[PDB]
Amino acid sequence: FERMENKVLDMEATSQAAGELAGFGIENQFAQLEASSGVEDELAALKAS
Amino acid sequence: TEQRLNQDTQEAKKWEDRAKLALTNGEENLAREALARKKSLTDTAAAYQTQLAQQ
Repeated sequence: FERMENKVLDMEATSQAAGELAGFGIENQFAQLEASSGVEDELAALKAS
Repeated sequence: TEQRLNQDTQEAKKWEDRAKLALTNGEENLAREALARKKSLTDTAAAYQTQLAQQ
């Protein structure tokens, strides 16, 4: 069980590995802020129609 | 060389727009990063202007 717990920490480490790799995108992320606000603005106009 | 000058000068305008976006989003650290890209493009544009003057 103790050696298997160390193997469970490989899954935890793999989850953080994907999070650190996703962190490379933070400079580009500003495009997602403008895209998301834009779709809510036209969706609000569509809901108001 | 005049085409490269237009490519690097329009790339500098693109980075200036990314800097403006970073400042409205409050990410001043990304604004400085964009300004660093802009500076190397304007400094090489002056080198291409000098090359074009010789040509």
